[PDB]
Amino acid sequence: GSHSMRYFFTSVSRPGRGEPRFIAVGYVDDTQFVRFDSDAASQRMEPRAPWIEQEGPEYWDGETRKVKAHSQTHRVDLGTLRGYYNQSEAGSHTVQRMYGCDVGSDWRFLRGYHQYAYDGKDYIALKEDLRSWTAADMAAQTTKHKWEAAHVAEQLRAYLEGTCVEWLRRYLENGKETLQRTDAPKTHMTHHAVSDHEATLRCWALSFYPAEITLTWQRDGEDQTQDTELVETRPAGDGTFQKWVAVVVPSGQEQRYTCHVQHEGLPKPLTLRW
Amino acid sequence: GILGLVFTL
Amino acid sequence: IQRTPKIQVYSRHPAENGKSNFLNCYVSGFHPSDIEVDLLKNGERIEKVEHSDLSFSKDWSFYLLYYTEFTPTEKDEYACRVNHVTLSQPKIVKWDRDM
Repeated sequence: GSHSMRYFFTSVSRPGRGEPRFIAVGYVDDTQFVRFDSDAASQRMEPRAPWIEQEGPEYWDGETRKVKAHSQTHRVDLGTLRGYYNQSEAGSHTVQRMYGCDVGSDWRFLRGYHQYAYDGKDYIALKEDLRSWTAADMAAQTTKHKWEAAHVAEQLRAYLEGTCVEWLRRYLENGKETLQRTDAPKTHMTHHAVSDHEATLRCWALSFYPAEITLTWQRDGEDQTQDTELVETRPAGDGTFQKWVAVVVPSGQEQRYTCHVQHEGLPKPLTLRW
Repeated sequence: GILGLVFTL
Repeated sequence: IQRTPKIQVYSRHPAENGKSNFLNCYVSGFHPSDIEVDLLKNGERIEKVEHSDLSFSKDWSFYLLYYTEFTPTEKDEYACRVNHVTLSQPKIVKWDRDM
């Protein structure tokens, strides 16, 4: 069972008055644990999972100081990007940053990432080796030269392979009761008659954790994609996920169809029949 | 825990 | 860039008439982040609606979950109203207990 820790940062400029709207969120796998919102009253990195509330005032002061420096970096980046792209002060623009680390089943370093977008387009990303940069355009190429000269990749590689992994291992232990628990999908099938000759079979997966899952339909033991509809996995709002897959079938032939469920919480894939 | 070193673009 | 939101309206728990539950409106795949989301009860805006903290997927597009407590019934119609720069008119998606 692989694990990840990721942080997501969004800054949106507010033309006309004041500093950008800055939102930062932290995740361990599919569980949000921290947040910072510049529009909020506290002006603190805030807890969003019970297991992070175990952290003392030193943790919260440290995360708050760092997150505020992240907000100021993005405010400066929005100004810099506006100049690189020769844009006016009239429009609102967005900078997004995402970084973090993945650990494998051994809770040891597997992958590190640090990427940036401007107005929803790739700008600059640290490559898989954590040694080089992918600059999407000439504006990003200028940032790449600056960061190579200042040995940014090396300092990032140290956090990504080191610090990031140590925090994840700590969070995984402290939040064991939920973070290390897998919630297998609760499955069922619904049937809806469209007409006297056509029916819809819907296969539901509910209350599962992690969000990663596969729902497939088979007809007579063979994979069926034609006449199938699959919704995007969605949050239930209690920390679990939901998904469904439907197939349109000729009325009376429902028994040829089987729904197949794959999930980390299931030792063996599940088969459902009407 | 977040990155302690932020670099401008 | 301008990406239109995908919208799903659904309950947190299996819908049973007369039983306390949560109505959700999941908005995803949109850019920029500014969006107007309202949950409707019989075409009327529901007052106490909360939403998750702004986050984004690998492709940079945003997602948000808007939610409120509700008690489904046979008569009551529930829906989610979404407005975004990419939309000419607010988009209404009705809640369907089956979907």
